[PDB]
Amino acid sequence: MDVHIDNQVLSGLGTPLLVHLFVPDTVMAELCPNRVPNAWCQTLFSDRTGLTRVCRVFAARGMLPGRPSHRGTFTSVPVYCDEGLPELYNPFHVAALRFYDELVGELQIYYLSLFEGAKRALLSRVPVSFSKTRRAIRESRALVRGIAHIFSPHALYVVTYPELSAQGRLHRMTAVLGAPEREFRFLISVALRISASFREKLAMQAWTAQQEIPVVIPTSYSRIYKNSDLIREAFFTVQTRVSWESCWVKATISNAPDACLWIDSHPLYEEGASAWGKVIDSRPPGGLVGAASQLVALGTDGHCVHLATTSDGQAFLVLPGGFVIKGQLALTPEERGYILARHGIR
Amino acid sequence: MDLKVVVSLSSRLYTDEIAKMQQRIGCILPLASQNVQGLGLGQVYSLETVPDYVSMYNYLSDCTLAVLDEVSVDSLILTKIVPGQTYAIKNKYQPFFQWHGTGSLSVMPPVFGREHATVKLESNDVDIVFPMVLPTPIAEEVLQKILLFNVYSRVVMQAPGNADMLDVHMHLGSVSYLGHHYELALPEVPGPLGLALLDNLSLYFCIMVTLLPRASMRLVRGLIRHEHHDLLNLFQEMVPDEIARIDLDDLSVADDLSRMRVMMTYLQSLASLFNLGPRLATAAYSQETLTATCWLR
Amino acid sequence: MDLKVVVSLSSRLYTDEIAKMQQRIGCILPLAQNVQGLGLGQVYSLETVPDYVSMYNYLSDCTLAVLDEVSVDSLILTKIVPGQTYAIKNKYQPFFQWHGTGSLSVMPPVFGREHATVKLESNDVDIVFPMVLPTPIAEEVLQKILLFNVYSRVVMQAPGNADMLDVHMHLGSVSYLGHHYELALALLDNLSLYFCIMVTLLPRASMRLVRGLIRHEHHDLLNLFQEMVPDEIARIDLDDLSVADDLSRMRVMMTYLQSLASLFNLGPRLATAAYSQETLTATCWLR
Amino acid sequence: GPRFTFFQSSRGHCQIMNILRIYYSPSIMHRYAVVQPLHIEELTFGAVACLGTFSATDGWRRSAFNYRGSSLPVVEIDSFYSNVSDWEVI
Repeated sequence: MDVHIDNQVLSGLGTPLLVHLFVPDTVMAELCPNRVPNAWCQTLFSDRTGLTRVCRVFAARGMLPGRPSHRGTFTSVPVYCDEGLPELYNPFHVAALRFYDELVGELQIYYLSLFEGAKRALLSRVPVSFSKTRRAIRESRALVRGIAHIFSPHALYVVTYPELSAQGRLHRMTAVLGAPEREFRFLISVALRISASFREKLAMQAWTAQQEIPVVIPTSYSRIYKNSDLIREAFFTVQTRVSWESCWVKATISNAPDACLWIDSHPLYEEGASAWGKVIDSRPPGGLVGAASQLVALGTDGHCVHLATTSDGQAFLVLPGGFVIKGQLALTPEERGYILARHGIR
Repeated sequence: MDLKVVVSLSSRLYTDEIAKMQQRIGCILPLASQNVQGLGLGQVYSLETVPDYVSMYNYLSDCTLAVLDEVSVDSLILTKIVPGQTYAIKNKYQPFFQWHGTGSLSVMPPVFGREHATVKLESNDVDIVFPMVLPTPIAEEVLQKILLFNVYSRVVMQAPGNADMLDVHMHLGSVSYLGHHYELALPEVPGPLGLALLDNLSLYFCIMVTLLPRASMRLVRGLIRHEHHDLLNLFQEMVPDEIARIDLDDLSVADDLSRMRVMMTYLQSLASLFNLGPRLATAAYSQETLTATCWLR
Repeated sequence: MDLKVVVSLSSRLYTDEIAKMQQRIGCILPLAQNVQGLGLGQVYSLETVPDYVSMYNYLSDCTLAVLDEVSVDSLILTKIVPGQTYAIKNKYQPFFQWHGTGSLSVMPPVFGREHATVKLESNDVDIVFPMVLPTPIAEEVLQKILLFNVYSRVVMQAPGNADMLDVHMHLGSVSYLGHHYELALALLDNLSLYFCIMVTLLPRASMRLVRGLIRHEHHDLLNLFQEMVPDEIARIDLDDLSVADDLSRMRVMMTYLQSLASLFNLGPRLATAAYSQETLTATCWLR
Repeated sequence: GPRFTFFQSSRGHCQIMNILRIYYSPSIMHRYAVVQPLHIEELTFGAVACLGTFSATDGWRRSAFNYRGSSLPVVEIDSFYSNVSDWEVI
């Protein structure tokens, strides 16, 4: 319970009330491989979308709960959406975290899964952490309760405990949707406009390939890939469930820091949720010929479609087979600032 | 009192290296205690690890130093630094530092690039990098700048909106000098012992933050309320929340004595943590032959 | 080896110059020979203000010397090697103490400017000897003069907060090894200002450094025990400030903490072995 | 209650504080969890001076110190150069 009293006196500037929680290792293992993170709070609104300041959450892992039943990581969620009096709760209201060590993996949590279980679980001197002395005397089992998670179907333990007035006001609060409805529709909107840009670039040209990346191709390429076999190019737009892991936003976050290339690569047909948001590097002493080795290793991928984004506002789609279709990236810069505030600072 | 300490090699120092070794005569070299490896700084600063400037600073501060005086083939001689003796040192270092005021000279690892103070030894499988010699205040601001970068690279990387990583690389930037600005080498990861040094420094910082003298808060609040001093220019006529909220209480004579007493002992401990590496007090530096006569301070 | 240094005086001297070198033969002075720049006589010139940090960094810049003899024109004096031990007396205008103190200090005289400055009307060299005093005496008088000038400038800003009687009851009376001494009274003003900006920059710098080093060791005994102690009122207001102003604050903070750490270290650190009361002398070596 | 201990090391004169801080680290908070100071004192955990230097040529040779009751192991150090420094807080 070390992180509980570690960000309860630090996050009190940006947030009135702080919640203490657990994440099991089993539920967040598909967020990040090999438990590489060791956070950033950004609660987005359901009907009142906007943008909010980012709050920092101190989390430390590898340390168990008081229960021996499950052993997982520690976390905390700030609650600061409730304007003025926090007696109102916003229902169907997400809270999004950016847990990280070196930014990797994302977590989304409803306020309703949080708050329903929070009521369910119930000549100087040196300065003393009065919260630390008050935390130490509870030390019991029923402070922690297991609550199912609506995003990912697992039990997420919250630890609340009759500590002080700050949690004391918390369980007395009650009040009388569309928060994940927007982010899917937004990403599919920009994916539809990108596929329309590729449609008009294939239309103003002949229906042909320019083949930016060289790779050798067999004679049976029109057989083993059928005539107008755009099955992957059909279903590409359904396969992009994520955006903030995608390389599509990696160009927009890298405009201010200069310009490299980013790759969203997907399986020809359901071979696995492959890869999102990687780098093609010209900075290190691998150099431009080292980046060209990566790009020909990209074009030689015979079982994956590829999408390329540049940081300067251009988008490409590399077919398996070295073929490519040029395209444009440009969008209304309100959504640029929207994504830039969704990730971090403007 | 012996000084003439030879270091026996095991292979032929070829004439491509004899020229640049005779070019580096009168410089300073750290000792191990000889064997061909461990006599220099390449034993702790290799190409395989990050240049951390703390573990090599630990090797400079733990073991003693030596002047290079003669380089023969197949063997070279070294002259130690025992105290009470006046050693004459020439400024044979590629980032030049003019010793006008002739302050206390100070050893440093080559934080201004490995390439200027290295020597390529192809006789034996060893490379020797020379320590950097420069006066004390430039050395201390190099220490504070390299620890500030070693603590701030991680926290600029830790932000999700890292629109400015290059802000610190020019803000820290060069070293602060009037006649010329000299850029240095900046490592991304501070490494183990650099983080141990920042850990001990954080220990000391959070212990002394438990006792703040409240009396100077009233004086800086008054100087804000009075004319803006040029030393106050970092505040630009602003009272932050912390200094506004540590001054709700009164000012007495009781707390101040014990506060300033433990501040005396903890600032003497911090000077002992900043008396770091062997230093050389300098008297009668003759500029016309570029020799700074020094005894081991 | 003759460690003696010869200095030729410019003109001819007279009687109380001999009396005041007989007073000041035992006490010592720094170095740069040239009869103008012998010691602190280029800082105590009144056309500039006698400052403490310039004089202290000069005193740490130059070496030290024992005056030994003054004839009609010569100034026979020896300097300080770290090697061998020389003999030292008090011969000081505060006559404080030597009770076996194994650590010494050499500071410029904050008790009196004219108390250690000796003046000649024929020779304008206005030479002056910095006060040698033991280390607990040194730290006690530097605290009791720094907090005194802090309180003086605070009363000058607003007199309603601080008084003078309750601070003269305590901050004017150093007491060490049974002996109870008394002392009361620009240079301490600016020295206090450096401390004043260092102790007001220490909060933001301290929370920034403990927020950088707070979760390095992901479960440490020592790191958590240094995190449990400090102020809950302190660790809130950091993320509001821009980058460059923050790093300029930390840079000026680090420069003046290194300066004030080396300044709170007692500069020329002498060390005594055996003190004779009846001759008022002790043997000393440089440390 | 306090204790004296004597430390021999051929390492740096200025890099002796860090290693001994690391050495006393497993004891300090482990016995400092139970105590908390007041009227502020008790923050200084020990202090260390350098007695001086003996040569790296001669090592320290263990011997036996015996009173008339019994004996005790003792360490002999030859060729010392006692240069006593100041106490430095850990």
